Amino acid sequence: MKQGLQLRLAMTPQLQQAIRLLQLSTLELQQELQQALESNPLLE
Amino acid sequence: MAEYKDNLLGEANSFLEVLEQVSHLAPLDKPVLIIGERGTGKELIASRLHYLSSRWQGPFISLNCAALNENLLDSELFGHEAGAFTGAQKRHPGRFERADGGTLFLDELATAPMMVQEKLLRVIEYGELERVGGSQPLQVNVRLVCATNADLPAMVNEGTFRADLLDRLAFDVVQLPPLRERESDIMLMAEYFAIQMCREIKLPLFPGFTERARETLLNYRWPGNIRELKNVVERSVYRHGTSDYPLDDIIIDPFKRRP
Amino acid sequence: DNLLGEANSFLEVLEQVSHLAPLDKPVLIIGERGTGKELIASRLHYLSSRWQGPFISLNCAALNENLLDSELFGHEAGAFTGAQKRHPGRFERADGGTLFLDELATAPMMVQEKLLRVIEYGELERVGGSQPLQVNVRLVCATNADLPAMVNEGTFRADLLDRLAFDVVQLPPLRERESDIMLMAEYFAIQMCREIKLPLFPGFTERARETLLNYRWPGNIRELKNVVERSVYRHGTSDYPLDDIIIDPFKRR
Amino acid sequence: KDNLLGEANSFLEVLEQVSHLAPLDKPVLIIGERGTGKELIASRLHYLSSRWQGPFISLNCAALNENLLDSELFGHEAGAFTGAQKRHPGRFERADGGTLFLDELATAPMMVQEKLLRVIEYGELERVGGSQPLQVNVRLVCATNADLPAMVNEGTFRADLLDRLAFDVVQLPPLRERESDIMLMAEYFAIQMCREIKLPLFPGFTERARETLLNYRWPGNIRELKNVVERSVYRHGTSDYPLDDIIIDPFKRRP
Amino acid sequence: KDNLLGEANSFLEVLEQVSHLAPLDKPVLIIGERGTGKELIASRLHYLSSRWQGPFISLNCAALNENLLDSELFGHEAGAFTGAQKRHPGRFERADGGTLFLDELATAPMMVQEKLLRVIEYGELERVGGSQPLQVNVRLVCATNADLPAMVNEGTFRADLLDRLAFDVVQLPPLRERESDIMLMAEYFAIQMCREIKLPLFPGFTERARETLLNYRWPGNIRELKNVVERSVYRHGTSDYPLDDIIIDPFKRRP
Amino acid sequence: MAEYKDNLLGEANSFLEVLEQVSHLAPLDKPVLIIGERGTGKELIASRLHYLSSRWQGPFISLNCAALNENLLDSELFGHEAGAFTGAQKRHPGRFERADGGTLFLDELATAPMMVQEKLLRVIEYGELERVGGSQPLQVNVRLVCATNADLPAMVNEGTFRADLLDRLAFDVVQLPPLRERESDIMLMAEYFAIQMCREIKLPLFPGFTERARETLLNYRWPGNIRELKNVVERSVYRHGTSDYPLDDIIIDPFKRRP
Amino acid sequence: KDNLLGEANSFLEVLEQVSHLAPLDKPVLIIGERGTGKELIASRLHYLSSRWQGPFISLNCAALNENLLDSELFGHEAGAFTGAQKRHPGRFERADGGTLFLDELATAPMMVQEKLLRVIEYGELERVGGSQPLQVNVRLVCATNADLPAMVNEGTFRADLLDRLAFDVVQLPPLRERESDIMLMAEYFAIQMCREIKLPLFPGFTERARETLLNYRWPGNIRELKNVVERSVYRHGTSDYPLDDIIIDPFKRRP
Repeated sequence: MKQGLQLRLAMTPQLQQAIRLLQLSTLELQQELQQALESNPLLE
Repeated sequence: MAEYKDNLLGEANSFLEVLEQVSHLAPLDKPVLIIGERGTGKELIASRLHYLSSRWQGPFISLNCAALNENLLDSELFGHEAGAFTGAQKRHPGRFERADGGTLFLDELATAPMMVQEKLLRVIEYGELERVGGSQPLQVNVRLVCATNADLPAMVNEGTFRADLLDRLAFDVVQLPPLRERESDIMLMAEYFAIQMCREIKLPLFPGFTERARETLLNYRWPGNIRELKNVVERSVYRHGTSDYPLDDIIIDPFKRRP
Repeated sequence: DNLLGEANSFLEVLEQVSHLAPLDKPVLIIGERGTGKELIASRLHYLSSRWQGPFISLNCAALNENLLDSELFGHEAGAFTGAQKRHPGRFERADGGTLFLDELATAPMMVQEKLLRVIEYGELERVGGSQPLQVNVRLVCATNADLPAMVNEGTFRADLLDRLAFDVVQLPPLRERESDIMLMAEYFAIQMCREIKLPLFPGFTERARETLLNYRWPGNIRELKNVVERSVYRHGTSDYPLDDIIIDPFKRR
Repeated sequence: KDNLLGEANSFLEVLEQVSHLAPLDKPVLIIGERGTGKELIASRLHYLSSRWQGPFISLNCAALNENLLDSELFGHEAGAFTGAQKRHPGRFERADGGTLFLDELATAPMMVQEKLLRVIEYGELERVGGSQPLQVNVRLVCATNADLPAMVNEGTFRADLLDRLAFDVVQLPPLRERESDIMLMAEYFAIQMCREIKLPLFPGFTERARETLLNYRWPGNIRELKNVVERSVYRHGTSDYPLDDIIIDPFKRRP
Repeated sequence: KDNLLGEANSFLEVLEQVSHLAPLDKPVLIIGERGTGKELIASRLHYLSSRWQGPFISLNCAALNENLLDSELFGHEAGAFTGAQKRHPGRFERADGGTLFLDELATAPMMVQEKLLRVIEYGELERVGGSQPLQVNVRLVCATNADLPAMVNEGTFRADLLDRLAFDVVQLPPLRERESDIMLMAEYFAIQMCREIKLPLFPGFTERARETLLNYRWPGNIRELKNVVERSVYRHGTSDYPLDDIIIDPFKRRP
Repeated sequence: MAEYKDNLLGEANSFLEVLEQVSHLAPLDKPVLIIGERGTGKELIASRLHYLSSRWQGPFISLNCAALNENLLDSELFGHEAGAFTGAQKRHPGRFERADGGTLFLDELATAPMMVQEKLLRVIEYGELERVGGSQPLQVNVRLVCATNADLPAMVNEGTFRADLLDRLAFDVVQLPPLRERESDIMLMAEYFAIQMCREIKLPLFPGFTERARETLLNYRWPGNIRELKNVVERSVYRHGTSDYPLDDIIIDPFKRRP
Repeated sequence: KDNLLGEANSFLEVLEQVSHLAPLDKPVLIIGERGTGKELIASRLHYLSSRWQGPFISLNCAALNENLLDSELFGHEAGAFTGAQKRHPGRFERADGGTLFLDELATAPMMVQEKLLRVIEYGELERVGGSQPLQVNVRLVCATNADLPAMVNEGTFRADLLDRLAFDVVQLPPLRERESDIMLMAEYFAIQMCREIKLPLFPGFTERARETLLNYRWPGNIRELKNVVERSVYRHGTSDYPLDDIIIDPFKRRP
């Protein structure tokens, strides 16, 4: 319209931890995945 | 199927024939243009078209060209997808984008935005609309309905309306009879309005229509086919009448100032 | 309830006020420049069956932000927390009562169609609030500064008001009578002796009082009150009768 | 590749010119009668253009807001204004290689004419406070009912706007100008419309009214003929109605 | 209170009217020349009113662009503002119980006039997200140089709005019309200029200078008085010799 | 060092001498003012100057007064550091702030905003720039270059151009020749354009310019110096031709509608 | 203090009056010829004023934007609107005691005139929704090429806008006017142009062309003379060129 404009969510916990593991390393992520799969009963 | 009309606001002289022709063209979804008194027999025309519209579940989209201002009208017309348009956020479904397959009930506001008229000529050019900053166009389908309140050819010759805008649309033009021209259902519509007013105001009985009141109503030009007549009926009802006086000195004209 | 100098024409005006206050039929009243026809609305509301109902009178001129739809239901869903404390719409706030409309002469075009639609069919939808509207509260319109000629001049819609207005209320100017304007001036003088704590007026001489009545009183009762206030301040005492009449504040010496 | 063109001598020559210029990404001009649908030929050429597999997004010049013209030709970088996020490519940047048919080009203002002259150059797109402009090559297309030389003589359009045009200004002959296969094309359009509106056909048919309307102005060179045909079909409301008492005069009041 | 110039009998009556307006908390209009300190006199009268120690609002009429009453006037102390939400004091809300002089109130917008009409009549301006419209205890004042009687007749403002906003409008006589404070204000200006510019003394208005001051039309009035102070400062020369020609024109080119 | 111009769209008669004088003034970094036909001989001259521009790595940031809207123009001109003017965020590098030490390439847009001209008067006053809401002004350096198309004195007398704008500017005048006047490299430029068209369009050979084509081009007014000839040549090439006719019935003027 | 002032009777009187009013911080108008370098003389006098060691920030009157009038004349409190942080004092508030040299005031708008009239008030820096205004005292100076009396007669200049300057208007003589140090200023300009053009000196020298150009209007009283001298020096292309065949005519097509 005019030279004017306007400005326009929130989450936490699980997705935060999921994103945190992404910040890790390659072999560290491999070890973390191996450890996580040790308890997972529906993972291959 | 068949959708019942909300009101029996029809004229015996030629409105029945007009309705018959409209039903003949009702199954067709082509560019349809109506004409009649602004706000009186034109809104009724749109409602009747919606009732006689083919199929169901069609979102009856109605808008006024005087509203939506000027700068923000384009965002609602073409749609809004890019950022900083309508507060950004999600792609704002524009007025044309909001109605997909529904009736686009036009209003004869005769908006001076002939630029908006040219843009709407593209809104119905091949059945598509592109949102603001839209990466790719979108072929949107929706029924088109128009009504008129003035002489479209006079506006085109005088330039008040774009000639190409008129040429593209209005596969047919339908003019509603003037209130001064029909003069058929005057008594019937008066009685129906009186009954409705009595029901709404819980009047114990319809006071009745006097011949002098009938003579004055016939003398009234009634510029508004469905509104000014309805206004006069509401004025007489609010003024009311005694049990003995069915309509003696019934106040048809409300605009008059008191003594 | 409210001091009033109802005349023959105002008798029919009060009859219409009763017929539209009690019966929830929509009303359209016309006042003068300084008529203050709002007092008649308050009297009718008390006379209406919704005297204990909500009494919200809106001056339809302070439209802020995008208003329009948001005025009838503040959505404000673009940003911020999302929960809106204030959100009582126009119909909701005065539901079960009277809906007085003021300063609608200089109303916008967008508001007009929505208001016309929101009365008959309602169905007001917005993010912050949504309701079918048409609260069946008696609809009241006044402060008609724009004449019906001005309304025909595109300032107002013809059909929408025509359907909406089942009745009208006329108000002759204070130049017509000037007696109730004298009675209203006496009432304002009592109110001044009360709040403004006026000890006693200077009094009035016949020539000055007639000249004040001879004045066209364009501002009606508002002009009368302002003129009385100007005379009292100019006299500033209750010593001698005010043998002169202040035509207008604008002057020099 | 769907317009009901008459394929007459003029129509075939125009189609050949469009196909020849379809591979060229240079800007082209469209003259003639608007409301008749020269834009359909433009869309056909854009599909037949070299950037056939390219995002083609036309635009109406009159559609852009005056104070939002900058946001129309570009995108807010969000490094300014109250608006946030943004960083959205403009319609041209949204296409960025397709065909942008300039609609309402004659409706472009002097400010719009100057903005087009600025866009006569290639790419160099700088957003709101942009660090560097971005160059994006896209094929250009324009249409205008009014005479660009007439506007330039009036000075309404900028000179560079006329200089922005590079390819031939394809001029559309009016309804009376060609009038070679308009009967056949209109009959095909009427048949298609009848099939769409569940109308089988017109048993009355006939072309005496059609032959007479061949000597008719038809200001809407193509759209007006179809609209009048649809109006006649609907008003007659019958199939066994020959081309008798049928004229192009929907606004006309009967006696 | 504050030192002020103008000691005429008409000036005494104007001061009497100012003090009377001080007793009346109702809104009033002070008519006179801008550039005379009318707002300062309004503030002094307010100090002489009941609110001897009260706030004062400059309340310039043409001081806001694209800002609402709930933006600065009523303010946005309450939350839930569009977009960003934060507290914002309102001058009308803050200056309640103080002084609210209107600066150049004749230079106000039509929408501004419409909002001011409701603010003056109802007395409950309210705020965006403000649950309580409340009341402002300040007394509305105004001091401008334009004539609303002409503006109102011109439709520049609403007649009923002005009538509600104006009750005891009084006009201060011009100093040029007065032509009496000229000697007093001239001596005061000479003393003030000698103090400020650290001059030895007031040179003295010679017979030519005194006649020039007396015969000067003084179009600026107190603005012309300030111009006279400036011109005397420019032509101060030596305090030893009287200013022979006090009156001079800066636009005039010497020799 | 020496950077060859991408194109040398100049006139043999005197644009060679004009280029020589430009090279003579090339070392200086003062206000360099070019002039000539708008859209034709103007930004080609700008590119030639940028090739002859002193030093290297200079941001030849080009701005057109038509763009930047109206309200947003000032913020992008002076830059913006404080919030609420550039939406806070980073200190917005303004259009002037974008090129530090670079050429300020001007276009003869003739900004109707005298406020824009007044801002530009302070732009080159002492070599300084302060951001919007900036607590401290910043002295900046940059080169200046412009091209012209209208009589700046005529507008200044008409008040269309501010006297102060021309007083601060217009240190030296460099007017490009009109097309109807040079008439020298017309054959050379025509041959270059024809060769370029044949190369780009993969034409087997240049059809050649007939004497009738050359005579028509000489008679052609050609309001645009360097582009109108280019556009006409493009239109003639688009019209195309067999190998038999070198330039018979060549459609140089595409504005002419067909029969 | 770097300007090569002509030191003419006009120039010397101007410098002397500037020094005399240099200690005074009151508003003043530097009248005469703009383009001729009022800004440089303004900087020299600011270095020569009472507060020589002060932050002086000048700007163009019409540099800013209309919607950002508040954001330019003040600082964004950031309490409202999408603006964040901010709380940055304006350039006038950035000087905070310095000289607010008014330049290009002739292009100021009516809103700009209202803002200047607000500035006529003593300080009073109130932001958007700010708590209370702040009174900040800074030196004021004005320069323009047009007659503010002419604008006020046209009504363009507000009465307060005319009264904004608190001193008599000091006019700058034109080149056709002063014409006194024309030889000296010409020699200094020729030396500077030769030094910039890497030319040690002009062996031709002489002032016959300079004398002929002395009998010229030279509307850009200093700007035009300097531009023309530089242009002639560049055009000669040889040092051994006397003041013959040299004139001021950049626009004219050379024969």
